Amino acid sequence: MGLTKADGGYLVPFQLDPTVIITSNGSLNDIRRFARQVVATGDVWHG
Amino acid sequence: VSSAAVQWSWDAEFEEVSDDSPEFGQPEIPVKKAQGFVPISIEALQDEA
Repeated sequence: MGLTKADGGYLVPFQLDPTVIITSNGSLNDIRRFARQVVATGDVWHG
Repeated sequence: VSSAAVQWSWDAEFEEVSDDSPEFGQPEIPVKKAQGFVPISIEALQDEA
């Protein structure tokens, strides 16, 4: 018995963790934290 | 314990009989042993199901 696949390793169940780890560089911005955010209803907003 | 039968004879008148002593025997059967062994490792014992 051992951890080698030919000596009893075939009984070891596979382990996978389904949380994806994002690797993209992306882009950061903080304008939404200082800017006014209105809500619209049609296609153009008038003030 | 084992043994055998007794040999008889057809004898005449005023004739001696023959000594007929059956010999015995003692069969004996010894008791023997068999074995087998399977070592394992701790990790293997903890991972394999």
